[PDB]
Amino acid sequence: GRLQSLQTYVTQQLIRAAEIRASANLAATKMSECVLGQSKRVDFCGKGYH
Amino acid sequence: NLLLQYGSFCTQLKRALTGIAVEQDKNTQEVFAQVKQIYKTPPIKYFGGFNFSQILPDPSKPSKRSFIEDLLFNKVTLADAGFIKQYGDCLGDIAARDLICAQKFKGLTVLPPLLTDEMIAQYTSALLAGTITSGWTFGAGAALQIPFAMQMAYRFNGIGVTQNVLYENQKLIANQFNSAIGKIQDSLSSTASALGKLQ
Amino acid sequence: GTNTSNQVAVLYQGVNCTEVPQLTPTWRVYSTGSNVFQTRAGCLIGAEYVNNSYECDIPIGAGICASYQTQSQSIIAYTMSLGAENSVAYSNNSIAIPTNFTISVTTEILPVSMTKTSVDCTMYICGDSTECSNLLLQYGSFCTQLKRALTGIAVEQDKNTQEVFAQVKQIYKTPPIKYFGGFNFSQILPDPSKPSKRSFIEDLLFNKVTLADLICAQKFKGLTVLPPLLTDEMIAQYTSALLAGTITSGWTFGAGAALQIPFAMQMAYRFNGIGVTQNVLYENQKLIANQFNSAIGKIQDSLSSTASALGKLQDVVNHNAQALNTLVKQLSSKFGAISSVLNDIFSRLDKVEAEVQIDRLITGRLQSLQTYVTQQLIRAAEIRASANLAATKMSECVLGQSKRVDFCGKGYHLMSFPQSAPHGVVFLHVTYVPAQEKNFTTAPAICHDGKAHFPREGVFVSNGTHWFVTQRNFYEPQIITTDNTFVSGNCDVVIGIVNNTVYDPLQPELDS
Amino acid sequence: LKSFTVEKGIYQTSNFRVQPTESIVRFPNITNLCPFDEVFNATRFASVYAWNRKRISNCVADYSVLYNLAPFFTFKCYGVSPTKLNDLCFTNVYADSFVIRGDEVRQIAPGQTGNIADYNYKLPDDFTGCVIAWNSNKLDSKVSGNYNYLYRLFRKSNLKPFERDISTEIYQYFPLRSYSFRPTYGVGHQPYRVVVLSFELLHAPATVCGPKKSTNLVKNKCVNFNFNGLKGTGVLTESNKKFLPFQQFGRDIADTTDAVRDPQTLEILDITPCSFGGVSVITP
Ligand SMILES: *[C@@H]1O[C@H](CO)[C@@H](O[C@@H]2O[C@H](CO)[C@@H](O[C@@H]3O[C@H](CO[C@H]4O[C@H](CO)[C@@H](O)[C@H](O)[C@@H]4O)[C@@H](O)[C@H](O[C@H]4O[C@H](CO)[C@@H](O)[C@H](O)[C@@H]4O)[C@@H]3O)[C@H](O)[C@H]2NC(C)=O)[C@H](O)[C@H]1NC(C)=O
Ligand SMILES: *[C@@H]1O[C@H](CO)[C@@H](O[C@@H]2O[C@H](CO)[C@@H](O[C@@H]3O[C@H](CO[C@H]4O[C@H](CO)[C@@H](O)[C@H](O)[C@@H]4O)[C@@H](O)[C@H](O[C@H]4O[C@H](CO)[C@@H](O)[C@H](O)[C@@H]4O)[C@@H]3O)[C@H](O)[C@H]2NC(C)=O)[C@H](O)[C@H]1NC(C)=O
Ligand SMILES: *[C@@H]1O[C@H](CO)[C@@H](O[C@@H]2O[C@H](CO)[C@@H](O[C@@H]3O[C@H](CO[C@H]4O[C@H](CO)[C@@H](O)[C@H](O)[C@@H]4O)[C@@H](O)[C@H](O[C@H]4O[C@H](CO)[C@@H](O)[C@H](O)[C@@H]4O)[C@@H]3O)[C@H](O)[C@H]2NC(C)=O)[C@H](O)[C@H]1NC(C)=O
Ligand SMILES: *[C@@H]1O[C@H](CO)[C@@H](O[C@@H]2O[C@H](CO)[C@@H](O[C@@H]3O[C@H](CO[C@H]4O[C@H](CO)[C@@H](O)[C@H](O)[C@@H]4O)[C@@H](O)[C@H](O[C@H]4O[C@H](CO)[C@@H](O)[C@H](O)[C@@H]4O)[C@@H]3O)[C@H](O)[C@H]2NC(C)=O)[C@H](O)[C@H]1NC(C)=O
Ligand SMILES: *[C@@H]1O[C@H](CO)[C@@H](O[C@@H]2O[C@H](CO)[C@@H](O[C@@H]3O[C@H](CO)[C@@H](O)[C@H](O)[C@@H]3O)[C@H](O)[C@H]2NC(C)=O)[C@H](O)[C@H]1NC(C)=O
Ligand SMILES: *[C@@H]1O[C@H](CO)[C@@H](O[C@@H]2O[C@H](CO)[C@@H](O[C@@H]3O[C@H](CO)[C@@H](O)[C@H](O)[C@@H]3O)[C@H](O)[C@H]2NC(C)=O)[C@H](O)[C@H]1NC(C)=O
Ligand SMILES: *[C@@H]1O[C@H](CO)[C@@H](O[C@@H]2O[C@H](CO)[C@@H](O[C@@H]3O[C@H](CO)[C@@H](O)[C@H](O)[C@@H]3O)[C@H](O)[C@H]2NC(C)=O)[C@H](O)[C@H]1NC(C)=O
Ligand SMILES: *[C@@H]1O[C@H](CO)[C@@H](O[C@@H]2O[C@H](CO)[C@@H](O)[C@H](O)[C@H]2NC(C)=O)[C@H](O)[C@H]1NC(C)=O
Ligand SMILES: *[C@@H]1O[C@H](CO)[C@@H](O[C@@H]2O[C@H](CO)[C@@H](O)[C@H](O)[C@H]2NC(C)=O)[C@H](O)[C@H]1NC(C)=O
Ligand SMILES: *[C@@H]1O[C@H](CO)[C@@H](O[C@@H]2O[C@H](CO)[C@@H](O)[C@H](O)[C@H]2NC(C)=O)[C@H](O)[C@H]1NC(C)=O
Ligand SMILES: *[C@@H]1O[C@H](CO)[C@@H](O)[C@H](O)[C@H]1NC(C)=O
Ligand SMILES: *[C@@H]1O[C@H](CO)[C@@H](O)[C@H](O)[C@H]1NC(C)=O
Ligand SMILES: *[C@@H]1O[C@H](CO)[C@@H](O)[C@H](O)[C@H]1NC(C)=O
Ligand SMILES: *[C@@H]1O[C@H](CO)[C@@H](O)[C@H](O)[C@H]1NC(C)=O
Repeated sequence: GRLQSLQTYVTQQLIRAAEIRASANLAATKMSECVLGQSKRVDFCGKGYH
Repeated sequence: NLLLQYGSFCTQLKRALTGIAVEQDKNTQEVFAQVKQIYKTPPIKYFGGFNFSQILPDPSKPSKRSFIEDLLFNKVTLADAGFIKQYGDCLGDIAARDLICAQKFKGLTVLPPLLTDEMIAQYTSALLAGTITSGWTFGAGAALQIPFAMQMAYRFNGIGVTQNVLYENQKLIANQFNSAIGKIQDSLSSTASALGKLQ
Repeated sequence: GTNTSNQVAVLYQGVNCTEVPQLTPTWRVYSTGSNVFQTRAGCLIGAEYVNNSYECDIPIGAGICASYQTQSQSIIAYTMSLGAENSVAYSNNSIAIPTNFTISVTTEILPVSMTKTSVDCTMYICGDSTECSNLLLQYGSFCTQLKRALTGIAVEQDKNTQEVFAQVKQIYKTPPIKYFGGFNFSQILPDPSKPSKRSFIEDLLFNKVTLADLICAQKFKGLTVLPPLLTDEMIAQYTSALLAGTITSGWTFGAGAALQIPFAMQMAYRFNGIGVTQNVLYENQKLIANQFNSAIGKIQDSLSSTASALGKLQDVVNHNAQALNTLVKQLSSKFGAISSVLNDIFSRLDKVEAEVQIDRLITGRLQSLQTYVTQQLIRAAEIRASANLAATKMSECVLGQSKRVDFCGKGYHLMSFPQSAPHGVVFLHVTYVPAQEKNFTTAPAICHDGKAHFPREGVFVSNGTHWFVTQRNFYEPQIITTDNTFVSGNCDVVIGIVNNTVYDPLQPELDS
Repeated sequence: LKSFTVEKGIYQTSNFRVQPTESIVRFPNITNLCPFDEVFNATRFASVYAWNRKRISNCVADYSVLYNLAPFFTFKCYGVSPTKLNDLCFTNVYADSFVIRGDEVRQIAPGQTGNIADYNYKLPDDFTGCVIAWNSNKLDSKVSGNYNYLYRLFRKSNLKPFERDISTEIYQYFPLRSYSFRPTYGVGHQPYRVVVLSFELLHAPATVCGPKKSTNLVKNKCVNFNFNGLKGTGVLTESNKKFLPFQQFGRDIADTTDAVRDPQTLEILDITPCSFGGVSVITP
């Protein structure tokens, strides 16, 4: 029972880690394309002309 | 002795948690460590009328964070998580019952991050200084210095507005930017529920 | 590494240094040492803390790293260094313009697909046993959904490879004359000498991955590896078609039919796409070709020397084997039964009480198989998320020219070339980097006759006496005339305006 | 698919395995019989001190002779079910034959505490073996008590299991007592002949096998095999593995026997499981 209880926590941590990694990749892309240069993608960095 | 017969479950759970713990530091290094050199602003803080005193670092603070970064750190009630609480009076019965001491007794610990906040603040300071004093030139090669009004006129020229508009309305543009920065400061000070995505 | 030395530091995590020194570990020499140091992570014993700035070698935590240095070789601990300190010389009327450039070809490695596996439930769980196979029917339909999940992953891997590589409709090929404007492409074009028509760099990338007796041992356990749908020759043909289309037609083979164009004119239009005028290439074509050939040779030397850059693919080889070797090694576990061999339980116990022992083994092996399937599903999701990015980079950088900052190499993007690799793709990104800076005095506009003159494109600069207008990304001074400037308003509004004479080209034509 | 209509595609349906043809029984060819008749039919049993530790090896053990005897009280076995004892083979079988009053027969067990159970000899917790009892009032019980047998009542230290520590000194009262076996006593005060059989299930070349008959050897074919109780199905080929002379079995990564030594000839056989795989149906 306790081993199953630990495995469920490890699996949920893996899923949340994948979601956090997707958000971190998006944050890295937003830092590269908007802080380090001007962006022409519509509504990628703020509403309006960036 | 009975758990030794169940096999290699503990090794693969420790391997998965070690992979997650390495991946978090890789995420932080991927996001913030994009600059090569730690740029710093010149001691004179005139940038064509634009006011960056609320996002540039404050030397009076011991953590060397800006005003808006101080508000962002105050709005999130981050737990100590036990890497701060390494003291041995967690073992002794003091104060009240604590969840961190209980889960430390249960075998569930929390490792500290590799990059402290005093280094993340230095990365954001370097990125702000490079963006202010060089524009987009520090992303490709060396940091080419440029006046900030000419940089902002080139930012207008990038979006299909001719650059005479800025040189005729620079004072109004700077006042609108300062008013918007003050509005962000008031919005972050008044409302504490804006950072729920981190919470 | 044990290849280098045998000295060891010990980090006691979350322990104050006045409380660490009975003990469960038998060894105690690294608990009462003379190099006790206190960090936020714990107590570090065995490494001397030196207060110098170095980059992180072995990460400890809280800004503290460790390394092995001749401080006489010993393990040292330090605070990690963020980078070199710089200060941009900002001023009200000072600009820095590059007078020279360089062409840099970098390497980006992306995983695309992983190993497709199939698991037989009955041979893995029971193994040549009849009564266990009869007892396994009471557990429902777990084997069907495990097989369905593995079949979905196996289809998804071929979908990933088809999505990444098969973005071209016709297999293009280069003409036998190989003069592409002075650029040397012999190290990425296919070689007919090899039986599998791959390039030099593709052969080096295939040799630098140790892609796989272990396979015969895990074959007997019901664990098989399915072959991929597209062989490596077909992937090499796709990369050859993409390379030939990009070389002989530019971006025009992505929007429709391929339109031929000389490589010098195409690469001049690549310069024109990033804000540099096309006469720069037509004046420095020999230098640009020499720099491109030198960068290709540097990539060849780097790939022949060091193989540690391909680890993003090597983990795809590793995690698909280390997860299998665990699954075999969990057949030795007893899970509270009397033996890990079912035939001994059958031949030593009667049917009343043997099934109680066999049920624990069945439940443990079923739990292990479900754990393997769950980790395979998570890893397949990660591999698909990488393959979508690889397909996007192939569509937007090989088949075009991207304006996104740092998407395809550091610098202003010019070209990209795809290469196959074991379970992945390798992009050679050809980018433009400004090289030789120079200081100049600038101004926003110029008063000619009481009216402001703004440049159309370029920067007003001064060399001390005269005023010129240049490009932003390359130093090319020119006489400020009415052709390259436009008039807007008077001189009383612009802050920082200066006085200079704006030339009129029409006036010498009236003097004829 | 649980459907009456199959669409176009390739579907994985089942798995094929090569079924075995012949069944092979293989055993060593010893013909000697056990000294069991020298144990249960002993004219006078020993006490707990002499303990009658008897080694049994190189025998063809027939436990059904104990099944053909009606006078048996208990046949209680740990690790191995008693009905399958003819289908196994054992390395060395140790018999302990003794006489104890019926109240303390239940005391002698692994993990059970008592006077005789602790002060004379324990049974270890990993005891794979059997205990057999019989109420023998005809020979052990004598008129006006049987004072030959002598047993402990007090001992300073709990003994390690299977020990022969014998001491007759007066402890800190004489700690030895004669039970005075009489035929007119109650059921709990009757003598019992108890024989404990302990077998070692090891990887050593075993000698005490069952009454099974060995068959011929079939090589390079999918056959069912039985090597000294080790049952399986596979192909037995000639192996070039250099077995050391003390070694008998060879094992894989997953603790499965993949190389065996024959108990009649001294050759080494490599066991490979029969050919198998999946079956896919390609249909429109
Ligand atoms: C760019 O923007 C910044 C920020 O707006 C301008 O800098 C000045 O910033 C301060 C606040 O940071 C403005 O307010 C003044 O604060 C003084 C200091 O007290 C505060 O700060 C300390 C920490 O330094 C806190 O601990 C403390 O609790 C306070 O929060 C006050 O003494 C001032 O009061 C004076 O003015 C008010 C005006 O109503 C009078 O009523 C008072 O009697 C008193 O005379 C004041 O509140 C300050 O206004 C900002 N300066 C200016 C000129 O606006 C930069 O100037 C700006 N730069 C540019 C180029 O635009
Ligand atoms: C495009 O839109 C903008 C608004 O975003 C117009 O700009 C001006 O905007 C401000 C509001 O932000 C208007 O009023 C301001 O009032 C402040 C207080 O002044 C009082 O007294 C004056 C004189 O009696 C009154 O007119 C005023 O209503 C107040 O009662 C002043 O401090 C303001 O000055 C600020 O703006 C000017 C630019 O206008 C800057 O140069 C200054 O540095 C300072 O930041 C201002 O007076 C104001 O009415 C708006 N301007 C006009 C002309 O109406 C733009 O004008 C508008 N553009 C066009 C083409 O419509
Ligand atoms: C912008 O930046 C680029 C590089 O980033 C510069 O290109 C280099 O320019 C220098 C100077 O003009 C070149 O150096 C000289 O090369 C001569 C021959 O060049 C050929 O051979 C080299 C290999 O040696 C090839 O790589 C090259 O492509 C040519 O085919 C040599 O004869 C020179 O030697 C002389 O100087 C040395 C000291 O340096 C003495 O020891 C010798 O005795 C001799 O007197 C010299 O080495 C260099 O080759 C160029 N590189 C490339 C790749 O072409 C641009 O000049 C620069 N532009 C501006 C405007 O600054
Ligand atoms: C780039 O070029 C521009 C224009 O060429 C320079 O800007 C100014 O240019 C004017 C002349 O071109 C300089 O001269 C001054 O003109 C002022 C404006 O004249 C009006 O007002 C007078 C009455 O004062 C009327 O008679 C006339 O018709 C106009 O309506 C005058 O006010 C100045 O008078 C000076 O002398 C009197 C005494 O007679 C003093 O009392 C005054 O205080 C003043 O000193 C003068 O004639 C003017 O100097 C220029 N401006 C500046 C700031 O220098 C730019 O200067 C030039 N750029 C650079 C970098 O030099
Ligand atoms: C473009 O011009 C700027 C402005 O001068 C240059 O920045 C600064 O250049 C000086 C000259 O060597 C650097 O040295 C410093 O000199 C001062 C005054 O002599 C001295 O007090 C200092 O101790 C130091 O030695 C200085 O580091 C440099 N940067 C700053 C922030 O001041 C710049 O180098 C020029 N760029 C090119 C490409 O010429
Ligand atoms: C484009 O680059 C390739 C290599 O990256 C050039 O191929 C090389 O050409 C040289 C001379 O034509 C060949 O000759 C010699 O080989 C010996 C070894 O056999 C070596 O020691 C010499 O230094 C010399 O390189 C060389 O074998 C050949 N290399 C390969 C791999 O084929 C090619 O010439 C370049 N194209 C142009 C147009 O410059
Ligand atoms: C101790 O002595 C007794 C008495 O002799 C043994 O019991 C007898 O053992 C034989 C085995 O040789 C049993 O088998 C056969 O039974 C059939 C049918 O009864 C008979 O026709 C055969 O001639 C043969 O006797 C026999 O059933 C069994 N019991 C009796 C009452 O004769 C015993 O095996 C000896 N050993 C031990 C360890 O107890
Ligand atoms: C963890 O270790 C530190 C360092 O030895 C302890 O800090 C000392 O605490 C004592 C009593 O609290 C003070 O008298 C010393 O001056 C402290 N030293 C320093 C350098 O600050 C700390 O108390 C330890 N933690 C616990 C729970 O005992
Ligand atoms: C350990 O690192 C060395 C390089 O530092 C590797 O190469 C050896 O280098 C030594 C030093 O000259 C030579 O004497 C040897 O002949 C080299 N080869 C070998 C096989 O030792 C070495 O391969 C590395 N070893 C491991 C196990 O990684
Ligand atoms: C009975 O077993 C013995 C040995 O346990 C056999 O005797 C010899 O066994 C060795 C073992 O490799 C063989 O090489 C010899 O050829 C055997 N000798 C003879 C004369 O065959 C003996 O053969 C076995 N008897 C039966 C009937 O199986
Ligand atoms: C010009 O530069 C000086 C010093 O760098 C600064 O104090 C001033 O604010 C700047 N702007 C103007 C308009 O003088
Ligand atoms: C750095 O370390 C040396 C020796 O460990 C010491 O003498 C010196 O005071 C230290 N300096 C600082 C700033 O900590
Ligand atoms: C500036 O350039 C002009 C035109 O090339 C030249 O005549 C003048 O001498 C230059 N001035 C300096 C200080 O180099
Ligand atoms: C056996 O062990 C006991 C205690 O473990 C010890 O006192 C005794 O001397 C040993 N030897 C004999 C012969 O009993």
